[PDB]
Amino acid sequence: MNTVPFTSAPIEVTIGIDQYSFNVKENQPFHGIKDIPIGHVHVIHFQHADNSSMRYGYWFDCRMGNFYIQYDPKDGLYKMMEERDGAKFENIVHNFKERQMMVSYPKIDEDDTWYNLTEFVQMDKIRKIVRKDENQFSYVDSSMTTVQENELSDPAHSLNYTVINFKSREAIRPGHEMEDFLDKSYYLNTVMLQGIFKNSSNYFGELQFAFLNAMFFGNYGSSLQWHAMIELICSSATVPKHMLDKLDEILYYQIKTLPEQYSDILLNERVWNICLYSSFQKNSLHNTEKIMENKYPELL
Amino acid sequence: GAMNSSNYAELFNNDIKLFVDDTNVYRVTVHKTFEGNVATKAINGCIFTLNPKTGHLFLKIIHTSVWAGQKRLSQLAKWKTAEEVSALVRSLPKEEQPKQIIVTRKAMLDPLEVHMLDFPNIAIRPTELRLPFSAAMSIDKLSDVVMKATEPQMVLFNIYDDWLDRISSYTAFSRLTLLLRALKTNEESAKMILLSDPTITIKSYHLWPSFTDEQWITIESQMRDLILTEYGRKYNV
Ligand SMILES: O=C(Cn1cccn1)Nc1ccc(Cl)c(Cl)c1
Repeated sequence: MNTVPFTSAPIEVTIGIDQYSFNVKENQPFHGIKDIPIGHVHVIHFQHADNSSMRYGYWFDCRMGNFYIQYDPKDGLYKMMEERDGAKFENIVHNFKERQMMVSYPKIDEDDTWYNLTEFVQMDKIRKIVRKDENQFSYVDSSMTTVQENELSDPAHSLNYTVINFKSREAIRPGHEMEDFLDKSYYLNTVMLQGIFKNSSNYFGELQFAFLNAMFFGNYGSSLQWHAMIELICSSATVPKHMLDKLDEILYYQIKTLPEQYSDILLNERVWNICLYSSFQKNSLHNTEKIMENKYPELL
Repeated sequence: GAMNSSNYAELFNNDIKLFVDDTNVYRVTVHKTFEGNVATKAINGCIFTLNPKTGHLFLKIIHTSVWAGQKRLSQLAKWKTAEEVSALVRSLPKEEQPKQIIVTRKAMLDPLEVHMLDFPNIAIRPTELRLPFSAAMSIDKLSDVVMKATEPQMVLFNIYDDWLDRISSYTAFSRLTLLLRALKTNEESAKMILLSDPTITIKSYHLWPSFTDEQWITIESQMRDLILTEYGRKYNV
């Protein structure tokens, strides 16, 4: 079990750690989060009490180094940094754990939610979507746009998700125009899976990371990306059976975890009705259709 | 974007454009089978592609053989249309290719857009106008060449005959759409209006009668009377 210590909490802020969150008051004696499960990526995020504008946060994996948070009063945000002196880190963390100044990552033992939301998400791949190579962690916020969004404006601060466009030369073989637009199997299997992602585990990882950025930061382009990657599978007549079963499980936990009050903005009516009721895979997502109909029947 | 009453004169500027109408591509007769079930029999069709500025009509005839062994023919008809429009543009020299293609039905937008991905600078637009191009098969010489075809075939016409020698393209298009609107609302009356007498003949190289200016005014008035009438007959007013 690992720890993200905090130099201090100088501004009132709601801190999130994965799907958990807690309020910290202005200059409260808060010095970080302990008992973080090793083996998963994590995200630590922030919403200032004063400015609900700009949720932001940091994807990280505690196996890749000792990370702490320090408020920067110039830039005005809580910043993730790496302590490279490992003894200074153990000493500082032990000092605070003894003074009981840390919140414990509150995982219930029965609870596999975070695992199920991040099964295929890997840090190395997150770092390629969020390009900032001097750091082992990755910053994301509400306002960041995607590579595809910048094509339709600062390239350093973008989300480089894989570009998916159903009306593109990449998606449509000359002479198979009708075939490939109504059945996207060519584009999913040859172009994306075989060509770009190499395997379905990388495809799923990008889709899970897209969803998590949409949910935690209200990042619009991430939501677009999530929906697109679902639609591409649902609109392929030919999808490996293991991918369909795995997708059903993925979506199921995403829909389970989504805040009930955010469904109106995070869920695309058209994509979901199409996927569940019209597409080739309308009968292949039993768990996802069942929770969608029982929780968000309004959308359908 | 879409084309409507407000941007109507754009049709007659100097940017090459084509209307495409697919309403006569997939045509059937519905009949009873010996077992008392219903079956369709396809008949020849056509794509109505029209330059509204010059009157050039590229009438791509759709032979029934193209439906043989195919499923979901109404969907396929839309993609066949787009495939034939795309082949048409590629056959034209660059300076003759349209800068816009306007589709008369919105269901053609995706099939055409996908078939024209090679032409990013050709704008595919819908329209809000209720244009009467479906009535093109009420034009005898067009009906005739579609029904007589024994293979796929493209035939080129000028649907304005020689009108542009005397009137503008805006007026020629107004005449054309009044005539077609009439033919669609009451084909028999419309056809009676045009040719019951023979001292105003259709030249061998034309589609419509050789009316004088003064006869076109009378004709045009008779078609409006017809259209307003059928519209009362239809709503009783
Ligand atoms: O890094 C600093 C300040 N600093 C060290 C060297 C130069 N400046 N403080 C610090 C270090 C590590 C951790 Cl884990 C925490 Cl919570 C606080």
